[PDB]
Parts: sequence; structure tokens; C-alpha cells
Amino acid sequence: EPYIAWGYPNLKSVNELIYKRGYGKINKKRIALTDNTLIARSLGKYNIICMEDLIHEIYTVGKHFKEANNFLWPFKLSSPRGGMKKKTTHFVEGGDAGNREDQINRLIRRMN
Amino acid sequence: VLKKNPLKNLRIMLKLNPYAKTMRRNTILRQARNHKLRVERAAAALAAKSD
Amino acid sequence: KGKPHCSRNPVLVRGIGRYSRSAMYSRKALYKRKYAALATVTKPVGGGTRVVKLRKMPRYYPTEDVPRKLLSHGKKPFSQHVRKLRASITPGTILIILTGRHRGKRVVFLKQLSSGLLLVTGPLSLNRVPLRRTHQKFVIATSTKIDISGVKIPKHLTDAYFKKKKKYEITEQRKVDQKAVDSQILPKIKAVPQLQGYLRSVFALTNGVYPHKLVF
Amino acid sequence: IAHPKLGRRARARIARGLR
Amino acid sequence: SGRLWCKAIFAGYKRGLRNQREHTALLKIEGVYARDETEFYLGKRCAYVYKAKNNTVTPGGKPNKTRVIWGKVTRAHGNSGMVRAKFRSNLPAKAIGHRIRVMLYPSRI
RNA sequence: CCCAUACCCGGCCGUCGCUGGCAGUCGGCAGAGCGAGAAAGAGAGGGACGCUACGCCGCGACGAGUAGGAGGGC
RNA sequence: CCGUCGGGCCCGGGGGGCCACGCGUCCAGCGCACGGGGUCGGCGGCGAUGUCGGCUACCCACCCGACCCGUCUU
RNA sequence: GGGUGUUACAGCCCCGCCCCGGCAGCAGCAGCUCGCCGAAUCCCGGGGCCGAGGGAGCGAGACCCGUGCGCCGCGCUCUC
Repeated sequence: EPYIAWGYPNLKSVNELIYKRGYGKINKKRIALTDNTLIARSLGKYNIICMEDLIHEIYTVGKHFKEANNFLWPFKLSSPRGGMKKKTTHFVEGGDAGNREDQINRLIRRMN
Repeated sequence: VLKKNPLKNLRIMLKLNPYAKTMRRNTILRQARNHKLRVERAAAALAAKSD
Repeated sequence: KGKPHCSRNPVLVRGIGRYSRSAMYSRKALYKRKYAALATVTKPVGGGTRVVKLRKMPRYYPTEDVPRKLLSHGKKPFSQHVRKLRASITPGTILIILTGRHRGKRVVFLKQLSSGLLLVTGPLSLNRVPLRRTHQKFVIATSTKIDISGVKIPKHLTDAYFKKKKKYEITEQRKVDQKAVDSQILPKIKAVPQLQGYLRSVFALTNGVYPHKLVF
Repeated sequence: IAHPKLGRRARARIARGLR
Repeated sequence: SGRLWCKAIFAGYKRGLRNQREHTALLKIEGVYARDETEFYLGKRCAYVYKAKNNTVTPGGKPNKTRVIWGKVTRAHGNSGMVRAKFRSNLPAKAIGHRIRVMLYPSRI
């Protein structure tokens, strides 16, 4: 809890993250998703053959989320444009760590 | 391959999500439709403030 | 055979057509049209005849050569570029030159040239500037205008007509085109009070004058 | 139709659609 | 036959408190004292004009003793009037507090 | 609103990994492909560069350092 | 019985948009380009005895940084 | 200024009936009285830095040797 700042993402929040910062872990190599034949080559055994499928699996958590979510490389977000409130304390007491339930969508728009 | 942004770069998105063409072919005819209907109601209000 | 009809759907947004590819099929009447699928040259000579070959092999090879490069797409040569313009700079505006030897002068805009350079021409009898090209970047567009919508600008003047040649002498070709266009603008600028007196002035910045603070 | 090993006979109906 | 540039004082480099980055120059232009007034000056070509001992060839003129360092205004700095500039050569420190010109010709008007 | 050698983006160096790729320069004894989402067959009744293979090439990720250890030094 | 811009390729029956276009039988070439990383098939000046270029290497000036190395030692 | 009290020659607040009275409009260009957002989102402009890489093939193909704007991807015209 002191180290993370998590919440519940929005539908738009998933789209921006997969399109702008989506990188697939193809053969233990971080590879950008500039073509659908990079997903369907590896995630084809789960009917995921496009990006809209991959978003549909992530956003609406399905029974193939684990293979889908482990396929995406961890997102290398940028520094938060606009500045945090306080990195140390919890979000409830003015800070930024902890479960900022729906406000995590605002945090993405700036960091992404 | 130089990764281009599908949000900024239109045809990169259509290489990944071909339905985005008609997604953006709509939501523009619609916005040019509601902007039309807005103007007519704003015009018809000036005919009620005179009579 | 058939005359090429212009494209049916207008461009709604750059890249996106106004009609879908289904309505397009019902628009070109495509439903009712299912189409079902050197070098040797013989020249006689005075014997026999010898057969020449076009483009004989090179006679020299460099010790090494550069490899051919990859192929890009979006790059166009300068002559094929799209030429923009500030919306404020309409035919009739009064400009202010900022870089050339005629800087500070309140010069008069006429038309756009095919290279994007402005055909600006302050009256030579007022500003001492001839028919002159000028890049639209180095120009302040003043909010004053004259109706030059009836002025007859020549057609033979172009980006080749003002191109430098290679001791500069005024050709008589310049002088006849000069007084021809000044004979149409000079009545149309003396129809406004003090306007010819305005152009004779030179633009400058005095103390307390800030360009961002003022507006044109 | 989008299957290689068992959609061959299927998409031959489209091939006559251009014809 | 008049001035065709705005007066601007070269305040200092883009510094922290114990580090200065000499590839960026803080400019103080006269009259502008807010960020919302700097929108006019973004992109304008600036120039630090000095003069030295030896002669230098001049574009369209005789060899004088004056030399310039061309630059440009990159982005608005601070919250009041200041602005960052970037020159083709990092400005010499003996120009601190001296007048550098910002012209008008890359104008967006 | 200010800025760290932190984070994002781009360049370059190097290391590490893919125990990655390349002998296919197969030419009038010729016919120019193996980027292809899907266990397997383009199967028979006159033409640049290259490949000191201990060479060359492509991708990713990574880079503090005393004592100490090893590797390479055209 | 009521409610739902409900769900059923919006069940079935009486002006705007559809990646909808063969009959029959049974239960293909030309072009444009947000497209696998910059090009111009765009230009302008000054140049034979005082000018041009020389990151670096000589001197000086300035802003910022910056305590003297080896060693034992928490 | 003070006293009185209930609209009086001002107003305020509450209840019911007035079709939730009716009418605009609507998280308002009265550009700021107070929200959260975009598959319920698209357009357009400006400034700054960068351009790394360099033989991607197309077509006549065995009935012929060309051409180097070529893959993917979007849709343009013609063969009505």
C-alpha cells in the first residue's frame, strides 16, 4: 500500500494504455504491437487475434485473462504530468498511495 | 519498426482496428447533425422573443 | 471507354470518406457489373549489315559503390508540396516587410504565387518597391485592406518571372508590368483618406511600444 | 471462413463474387 | 530607418540551485510580465549582437567588427514574463545582464 | 511554477540474452520465394554489396562499486 | 398486472444506414496516400591579399561546480 | 434612531390544489453558482526537439529479360 497507487480503470483508460504503451512479451522480448499478427501468433490459442479482442479480454476480465495479461509487458508509464500531491502518505490523507478507486483514470490521462 | 501512435496516426489504428473507420465515420456525421439541430432551436427561440 | 466521373463521396475529414463502403457499392452501380476474368537495332552498312545494340555496357567501374537506399513514402519534392497561407493575409492586405532591404516598408499584397511566395507590391511611386516576391513567414499582416477584386494582374508573371538570373539592370519588361499594375492600384488607394501617406511611412518601434501589447 | 485448414471450400463462393 | 526588434535582457542560464545547464538561456523581454503574454514570442528568432577586435565578413556588407549568435525562443519560462531561448552556440557568461535582440520575422501573425 | 544522473521518448557505446540469422553468390545445365495467426510438399508418376564463419547481420533487455575474482587488450 | 431509448443478427406479423449482391439443388489494370524511421525533381549570400574554416592544442576572460593526494580506519 | 405589528404604498418563508402548473433551457457563451466523465469524442491550430535505418522489390514469366513508388493498410477513377 505505501508503494503503489491503484484503482479501477475506465474503458477509455484501457484503450489508451494498450494502444500507446502496449508491448507484447513475445519470446521473452518486449515487442511493440504494430500488427495483429504479433498477437494472433501467440494468443491465437485463446481466440484473441486482434487488439480489440485483447482489450475485451483485459477490460471484461474473462477466463483467459491470465495468459492475456501476462502477454503484455509491464507498462512503462511516464512521470505524472501535472505533479503528484504527495508520494509518501495514503491517498485518503491527502497523499497519493493506496486505492484511489475511480480517480485512477485521472492519473492515467496524465501519466500516459 | 518505428511504433506510431494509433490515437494520433489514423491509418496505424485502421491497420489494427478496422472498425475504427466507421466509428469515426460516425460521431462526425452525428456531431454535424446535433450541431445542426442545436442551431435551429437557437434560431427558433429568437422567433419567440419577438412575438 | 467513358469520361472519368469525379469522385462521388466528398472528403468529410482528411482520410475518411463520407459514405461507407456498402453505400459506395450501391453508388457506382457496382451491383450490375460483375467483370469475369528492343535493344537490337539492325542498320545496314556499306560489307554486310551490323546489328547495333542500344545502351552498351559501361566502360568504367568504380572500386566500390554505395548501396541503394530503402523506399519511404510520404516525402514529396518541393514542387509538389501543399502551399498554406495565414487566413488574415487575403488579397488586399497591407503587409510590413521585416528582413529584406525593404524592411519596415508598408508594402501591398496582391496574390499568391505557385511556390507559396507572396507577390507583394507596394506602389513603386510610394514605397520604392517593385513587383517583388516575399516569403509569407517574414511579414506582419495588418488588419487594413483594399478591394483589389477588380484589378487585372498579368498571367505571364510567375515564379519563373522573378527568379534570379545568375550588375542588375532593370529590363523594360519589368517597367511595363510595373506601371500596368500601378495604374490600377493607385486609384484604389487614393479612395481612402491618408492611405497613400500611410504607405510612405516606415514601421518602427519606439519606447513603450510592445508588439504583444499592441495589435494590428 | 477465417480458418485455413477447413475453410477452403467456403471462401470459393466469394471468388465468384468478383466474377 | 527604425528599430525592428524587441529589447530583451539575458538574465541567466537554465539553472537549478547548484547546477546550471548552459545549453539554455533565460530571457527577460521588456514589457512582458506574465506567461499569457509570452504566447506572442514563442518561436521568434533572437540574437546576441556583440563586437570584437578582428574583422568578420558580413552578409550583404563590408567586413565590420560586429558578430552575432543566432538563437530562438523555445518555450515560456516561469510564471511571469521570463522565457527560455536556445542559441546555436551556448551564450558566453560575459553577456549576463546585457541586451540581446529578439526580432519579429518568424511571426505567426 | 522551478529541477535530479529518477521516469517517458530519440540517438550512440558496451555487456548480456535470443545457446537468434546467413555456406542460397543454388544464373540461357538460369527463372530471382520461404513474415507464414493455425502438427506437415512452391515434391515426383546480361544480373550491385557480401561470408578476416575466430566473419557478418538483426532483435530485445540491461549499465553504481572498495576488498576480491575473471575476461579482452591491433 | 405494470415498469425497460431492455435481450433474443431489437421474436414474429401490417427519411437514414448495412465490410449485404451470382445462378442452381437438397434439409483485372491505372493513380491518391496520416501506410514497414527525410526528403526537396527548393533557394540565398560572401570568397585573392585579408579574409574563410581548424571540435581539439597555447593564452586570457567570465557563469556554475570544485578542500590534498596516498593510507589505516565505523 | 425608537415604539407598535403581518405586507398595507416593500419583500421573505412554508402547505395544498394548480398535468412533476405551464414555458425556455439544461451540469449553460448570463464564456466562472456548484460535478464526475467519453465505444456516452471528434475536429482544428501553434511552439519545441529529432530524421536512427538504407537491395522492402514490382512483372513478362519457360510463350519472356522489363522496371525500381514497394509490403501491409485506407478508398480513387475506368472497363455501365
